[PDB]
Amino acid sequence: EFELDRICGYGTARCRKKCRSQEYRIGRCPNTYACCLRKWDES
Amino acid sequence: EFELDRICGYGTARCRKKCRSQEYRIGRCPNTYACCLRKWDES
Repeated sequence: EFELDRICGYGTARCRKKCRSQEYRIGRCPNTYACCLRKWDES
Repeated sequence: EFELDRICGYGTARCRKKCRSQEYRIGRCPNTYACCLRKWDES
């Protein structure tokens, strides 16, 4: 089983239900989810 | 751009670089990643 997850933010960010503690929200994905961009600090 | 992510743990868990704070590690995915199972508490 896989999941096809969208990479949002013009290929920089990931669509999530909820952003991780070391990510910033930078918008919404069309499916509803948050678009989440890593801080350098996340890794 | 998408990413095809593996659902591990016999369809219960997700492969991640690092498990989220309200997930438990329940193994490794073949690509190297942690297999991460949600607590009821994650959601």
